[PDB]
Amino acid sequence: GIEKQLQKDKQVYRATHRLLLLGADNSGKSTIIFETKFQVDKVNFHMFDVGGQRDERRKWIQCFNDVTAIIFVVDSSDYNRLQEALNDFKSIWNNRWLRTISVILFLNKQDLLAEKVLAYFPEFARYTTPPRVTRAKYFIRDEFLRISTASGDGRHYCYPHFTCAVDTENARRIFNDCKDIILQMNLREYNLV
Amino acid sequence: EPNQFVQPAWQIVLWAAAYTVIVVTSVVGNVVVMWIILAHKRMRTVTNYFLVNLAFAEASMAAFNTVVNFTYAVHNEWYYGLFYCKFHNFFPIAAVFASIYSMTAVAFDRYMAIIHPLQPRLSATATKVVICVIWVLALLLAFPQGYYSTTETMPSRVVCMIEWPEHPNKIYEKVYHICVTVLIYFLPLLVIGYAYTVVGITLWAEQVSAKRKVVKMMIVVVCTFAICWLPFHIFFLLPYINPDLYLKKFIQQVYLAIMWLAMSSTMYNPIIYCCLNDRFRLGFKHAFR
Amino acid sequence: RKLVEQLKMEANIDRIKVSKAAADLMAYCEAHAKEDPL
Amino acid sequence: LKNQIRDARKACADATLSQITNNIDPVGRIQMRTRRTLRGHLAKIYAMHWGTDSRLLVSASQDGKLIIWDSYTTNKVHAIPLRSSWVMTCAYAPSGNYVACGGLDNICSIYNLKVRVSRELAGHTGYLSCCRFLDDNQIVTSSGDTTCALWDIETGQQTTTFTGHTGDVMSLSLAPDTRLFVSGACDASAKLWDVREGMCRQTFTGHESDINAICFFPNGNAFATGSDDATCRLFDLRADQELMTYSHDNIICGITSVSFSKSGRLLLAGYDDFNCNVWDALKADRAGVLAGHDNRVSCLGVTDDGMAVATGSWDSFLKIWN
Amino acid sequence: QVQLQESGLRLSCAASGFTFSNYKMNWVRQAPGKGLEWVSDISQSGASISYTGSVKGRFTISRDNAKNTLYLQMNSLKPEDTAVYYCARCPAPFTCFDVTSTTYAYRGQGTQVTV
Amino acid sequence: RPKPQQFFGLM
Repeated sequence: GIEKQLQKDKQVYRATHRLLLLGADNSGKSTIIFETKFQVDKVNFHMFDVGGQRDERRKWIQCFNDVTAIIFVVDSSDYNRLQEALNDFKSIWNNRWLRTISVILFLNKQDLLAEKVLAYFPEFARYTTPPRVTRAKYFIRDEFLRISTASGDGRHYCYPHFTCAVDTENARRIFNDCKDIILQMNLREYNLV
Repeated sequence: EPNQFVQPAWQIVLWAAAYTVIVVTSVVGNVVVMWIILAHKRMRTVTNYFLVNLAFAEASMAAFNTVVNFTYAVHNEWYYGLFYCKFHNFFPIAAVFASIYSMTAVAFDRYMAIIHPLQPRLSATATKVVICVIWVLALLLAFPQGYYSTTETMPSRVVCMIEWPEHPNKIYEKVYHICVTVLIYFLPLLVIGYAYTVVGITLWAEQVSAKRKVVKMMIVVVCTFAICWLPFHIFFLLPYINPDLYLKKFIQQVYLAIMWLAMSSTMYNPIIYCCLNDRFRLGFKHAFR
Repeated sequence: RKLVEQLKMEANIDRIKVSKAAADLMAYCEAHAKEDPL
Repeated sequence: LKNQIRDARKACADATLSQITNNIDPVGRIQMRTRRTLRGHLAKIYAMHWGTDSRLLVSASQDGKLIIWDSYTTNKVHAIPLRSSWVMTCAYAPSGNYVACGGLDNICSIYNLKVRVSRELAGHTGYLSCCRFLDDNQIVTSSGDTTCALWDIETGQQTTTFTGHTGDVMSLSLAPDTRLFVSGACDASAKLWDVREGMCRQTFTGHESDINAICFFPNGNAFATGSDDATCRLFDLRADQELMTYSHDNIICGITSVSFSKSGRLLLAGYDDFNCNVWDALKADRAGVLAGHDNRVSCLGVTDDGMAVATGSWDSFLKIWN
Repeated sequence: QVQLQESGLRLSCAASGFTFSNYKMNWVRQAPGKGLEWVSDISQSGASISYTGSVKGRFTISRDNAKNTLYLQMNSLKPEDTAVYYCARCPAPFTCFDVTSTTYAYRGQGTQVTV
Repeated sequence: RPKPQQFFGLM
């Protein structure tokens, strides 16, 4: 009964969506190795946070080639380590084995960013919103969006979000983004585009 | 005067050109689509199984049904005998029904893939089961016309026809024709229209233009299906309310017109696949070289 | 400083000439070519 | 002190390997085709190993499955669900009584095939990349924290630890005499270790990028290394230098797996260009092309008496070639 | 055996043991008391050049494939620029993750710069 | 069968 009992497991492998959680130490990605399973609209998402290995990540990240999406969490209030987050985003975006996986970008810690505004990048002065908090938020978002639209826009896309520490609708956003991520996959698989 | 429906030669030339164009376009497009999917080894996917089933049914439809029916409609004489009379009333009608049910299955795939993308697709064994059920009910629906088929020799005429059991009110053929008209026109038109309407409403509301092109494609598919398959069923339900219309040559002109209109829907799907997907365009360029 | 000790431990080894090693490799390759099904 | 090592290596270099194998008969074109195709895995295949009975093999996939295959009849003798979905290696015991696996969970899991789990070795820090059995009681593992270790399976404790690499260790290969082994890592270097002593013997630095695979020559006096610089290299333990370099002007992809044949004539190298090559070890010329995988070939293995070559790729399919 | 040797205002990085025209070359500082920070990068052919915003418009990075060396021309310096500088190479040719890492094997020993 | 002027169309 090896062949039959495997096949039902294939249904389980057709039932869940795998997610890769990435972020730095200052980013609150534990609030947004460890496995977290959550169900939205009777659809199971299974997120993995990896922290048991070293800081060299170029060899095990290839284990996440068939992942549905990469949730990348960025602490927006840290101006010192924002360039390191941008370099990490550029590395994940321009990887050879991650060139077909879309990234859901979560700009965490909005309240501390607003407090830092109301209380590094020389291009901020000649900037205009597409009211200082809105300009800072969209400058930080467009810093990642320039890397996202620099190359590889056809194979995969970016979905930015603005998130505070008391936000609860992140699973809603993950559901909607994964729904569009495969919807565009199914539109090309079914000979429609 | 010994036999009507003997058209002059120029009408036969015009109808021969008008039918030859659509049968060549239909069979070339369908076998190139089948070769593209089944030969490249990357298009051989669980998604495209209903596509090659639809293409095979449409090609068999176009070739056998249109050639034999045009030959039998030029002079109203049968050149094929009793066994081919039964085979023509059994198998190409089942090919028609299998093509319509395969198109309904493709519309079901599109509805399930677009409206519920996070849900997993049907299994390969489930796809083969649905193909088997479609062909079994197609042959089962086309069986009573091929069973009662017979040929008769009139003065200077040979005719193939379905010989129904004799009834004082012709109940059996009436029930069969109304049931086949319902199950072949009304149910798949409603199913495909509902699914394509929901999918078009979802997709309509860079990459927006491709979705709008898909919505325009589905509107074109539904409209051309309804227009191409209305007068076929109108004609085949006609003799049970006014059976005296078959005493003139106007009815063979009407039959030739409606059969061209019904069999011209075979050409539509390879052109649609060529227009939408660039991989099908590359396959069409590769097959023609 | 442990790398220097490791280098000093690995430096004092008997290094045979590369032609003899190539000849031994080719001789072992030729002596078992008949029983290689690939 | 490395200048004296390089000077001695230059002084011990008399003539090239290709000069010694210059006026010899080449093998020619190698034509191989798929005999058996195995399709029972959902996600990508990351690793495999052959049995010493040359009939049963084992395979590991990222879906969480470890399947023992009968290569003759394409039948599944055993299928084991794993507690961690990410496994990077698997080894099958020479006696056939045990199997092992490991991966991103940093545990070496050993299962009995009398199928029940038998032991869980937990002493490593980084991701466990390779493991090979010595006996039913000892096992040699390597992990991504720049370490290797020899373990006793009975007490579940590390017997010896090998700490000489400055990069994450990718592969290991065991000698047929079970007295030495080699390890290839992510610092463009390979190291030879003594099992009984527990110290490094010699260090080979000829590559330019991360070495992904390693395999002994059948006589135990040479090995081959594949890396991300699109070149393979053949080293000898006695000559202290790279004997051969297998390269091409049209290959720009990495190398995932290498293995040797029964006679050592053919080197079987798996690439990232969806295909494997069959190089000549003496002539340093490519002699065969195996192209049957639609994704990256992750693993490759040779039947112990040389009757078959089984490859596994990221297209979830195992293919046996003869 | 790869080797990167730094010297150094204009910093130089001499490369050996590997072909130079197929790798992207980076400059990375390390401040006293702080961690390793990426500074600049240049591609294989010298087309795509990127800097950190703290040194944008003040630093220049160039490569010489004929001499197989990497130059950083730095001027109008600041007291915050006192750091230990390394030239880094990421391992995959014709392509790059871990150049700013704690224990990286494909970067040199660096040079001290005090302003 | 009812008439020699009948058409007898088929599907």
